[PDB]
Amino acid sequence: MKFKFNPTGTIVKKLTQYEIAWFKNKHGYYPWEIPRC
Repeated sequence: MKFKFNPTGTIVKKLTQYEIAWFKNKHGYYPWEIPRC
């Protein structure tokens, strides 16, 4: 699912708030402003 009006829009956004952490430990970013090696 990938809608903006649907109700899942909020949930998917919240559930991700915790998933992003996993990636945050790999780099510590979120947006496209991620560095490189």
